[PDB]
Amino acid sequence: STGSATTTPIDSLDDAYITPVQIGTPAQTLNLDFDTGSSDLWVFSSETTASEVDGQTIYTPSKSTTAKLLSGATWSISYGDGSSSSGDVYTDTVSVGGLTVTGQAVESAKKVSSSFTEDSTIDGLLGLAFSTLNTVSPTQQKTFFDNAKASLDSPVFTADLGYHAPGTYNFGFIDTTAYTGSITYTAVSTKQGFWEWTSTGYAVGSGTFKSTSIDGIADTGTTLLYLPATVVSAYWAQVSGAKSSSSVGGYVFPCSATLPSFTFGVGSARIVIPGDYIDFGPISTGSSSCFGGIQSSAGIGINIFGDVALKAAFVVFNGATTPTLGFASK
Repeated sequence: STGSATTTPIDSLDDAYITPVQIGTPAQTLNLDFDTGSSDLWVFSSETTASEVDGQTIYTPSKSTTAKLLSGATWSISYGDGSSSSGDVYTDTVSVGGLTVTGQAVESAKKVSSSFTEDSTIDGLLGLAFSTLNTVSPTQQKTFFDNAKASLDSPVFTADLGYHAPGTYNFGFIDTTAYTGSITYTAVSTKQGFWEWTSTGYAVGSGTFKSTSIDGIADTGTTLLYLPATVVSAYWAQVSGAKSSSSVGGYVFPCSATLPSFTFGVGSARIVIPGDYIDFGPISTGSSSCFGGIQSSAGIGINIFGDVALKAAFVVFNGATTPTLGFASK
């Protein structure tokens, strides 16, 4: 089997992407944030504290003839940005782009943190990291991909995120029309539960390539590109007037600037992030200070190849017995 679904930016900055997901019988369609950096599929629901729902579409298990309470199971998750959610668990039928999993754990939120409430466009998350990170207790549950894998034509999914435009998540096949040149594959460590890999280096603008190993995670649920302070300083040094602002919480730059591109290495291959992808707009409405899309990972504890990086590529998440990651230009 295969599936194919369009993923759409939630706003004009590409802060996140939502993908429609059918849950239950009859189908309830919710728009979920596909997140290769976590491993829980959770949704706003009829069980979510009423004051914490503000415009989201909710899953109502009592209206699904295939929903079953997973007795005794609870979940609770905290994300890198400080947000969190928790609740109980149902199993139900879940379909993405025509690909159906029966008996998928659907984690129903009883509580969500303010950032989730305040974002009316995201109805929940669909985790695509390794199932070892799943938070369901006392019996850990499998991701949608893990459950689908054996049925797929090939045990892969692909992320093709758009810049200020829709893109695609495919399951079970590689669309050879969706990228240019060849896909370069690189090793993955699953030791931390992430799609963790090592970039071979970087360049800033038309500058020379610096060969250096950068361990990090391919994370569709993180907006920006977080890299070591040395790398980030070298990038922003090429933008007149750019500076790191402790009050804003990262590098900012004059909105009048033209940003240089940033290249990262995948083996001997190179992925080029155009400068415009690194512009996240005014820090506050009407400001002429703009927020940068490349930020320091110092104090995160890990480098993160988030959407800024991934949207410059066609990315293969290869879930074979030994997983690997592939990147192509597009």
